[PDB]
Amino acid sequence: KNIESLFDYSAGQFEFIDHLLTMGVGVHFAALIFFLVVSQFVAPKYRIATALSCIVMVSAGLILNSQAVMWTDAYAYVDGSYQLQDLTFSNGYRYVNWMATIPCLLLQLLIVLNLKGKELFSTATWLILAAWGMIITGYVGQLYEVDDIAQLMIWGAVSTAFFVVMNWIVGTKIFKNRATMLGGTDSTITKVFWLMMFAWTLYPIAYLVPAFMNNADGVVLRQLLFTIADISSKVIYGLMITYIAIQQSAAAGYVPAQQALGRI
Ligand SMILES: *C/C=C(C)/C=C/C=C(C)/C=C/C1=C(C)CCCC1(C)C
Ligand SMILES: CCCCCCCCCCCCCCCC
Ligand SMILES: CCCCCCCCCCCCCC
Ligand SMILES: CCCCCCCCC
Ligand SMILES: CCCCCCCCC
Ligand SMILES: CCCCCC
Ligand SMILES: CCCCCC
Repeated sequence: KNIESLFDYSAGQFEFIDHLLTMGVGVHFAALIFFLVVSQFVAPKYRIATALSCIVMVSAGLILNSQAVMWTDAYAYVDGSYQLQDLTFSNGYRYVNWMATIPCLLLQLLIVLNLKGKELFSTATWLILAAWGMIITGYVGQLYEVDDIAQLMIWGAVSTAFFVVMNWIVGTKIFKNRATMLGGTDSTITKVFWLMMFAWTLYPIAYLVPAFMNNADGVVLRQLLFTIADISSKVIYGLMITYIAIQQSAAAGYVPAQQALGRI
């Protein structure tokens, strides 16, 4: 079970969560349109980094819309508060989105990093492997967020071990391949790494909400952190990857990338 199913919610708490999720759908699909449009101004060897953002926007947007539908269908406003009608709302569908979107977010980083060939394939394999372990162990720990907080923290500790290893591999490859990047994007890519580390750390914090704020307000706070983390890790992060791909495109002489930057 999950802590969401434990509480009734005031109209203010319930509708705030609903608007957070609905706004998340709108923001992800709004970025989707932008990424599709701007991808033509990216050189062919970087265009797959922009395509990966489109895939992330589609899958993140569809699953956020599924959760807003489940949120509305699970509770009804009875006797002055929103009460659970159906055992249907699960944050586990976020975990399947994460397993879908995390590899795409990692791959588009490696591409603008100018990883190629054997090093690109092998690095992607280990990063996806480390992400798989982080998601599966975290998903099992999330099963005990109501019944046994101790198991939530023990599985979260193992999941964090995968998280630290994944970031070490990413930081290692950035430090090693920064110099190959054009147009000053070698400076930009490590700030993207800092944003990635800040944004991805918001997820384990929301994961631990049942352990330090197990009430209706903690449920609101958790969806708030997820909303901030999604927009940061997918939309803002994707905009920076796209800027890097366009900047390196223009630096290599790709003409339509140069007009796009001339407008700003
Ligand atoms: C768009 C969604 C993204 C980038 C999700 C990222 C998720 C994580 C970095 C998850 C991290 C976790 C741990 C490090 C420990 C506790 C369990 C997890 C799975 C929440
Ligand atoms: C040419 C670069 C392609 C990069 C794609 C790498 C895919 C490697 C797949 C590794 C298998 C990991 C299985 C974990 C998923 C459950
Ligand atoms: C690129 C170098 C980044 C180094 C960051 C080190 C942060 C260490 C984390 C300590 C725990 C913080 C938990 C919020
Ligand atoms: C937990 C953050 C790991 C950062 C790795 C940096 C490695 C650079 C050589
Ligand atoms: C309640 C509005 C949430 C918007 C979060 C945006 C985060 C950007 C860093
Ligand atoms: C840059 C080579 C294409 C990447 C395929 C995932
Ligand atoms: C070069 C791929 C990194 C290996 C991680 C174990």
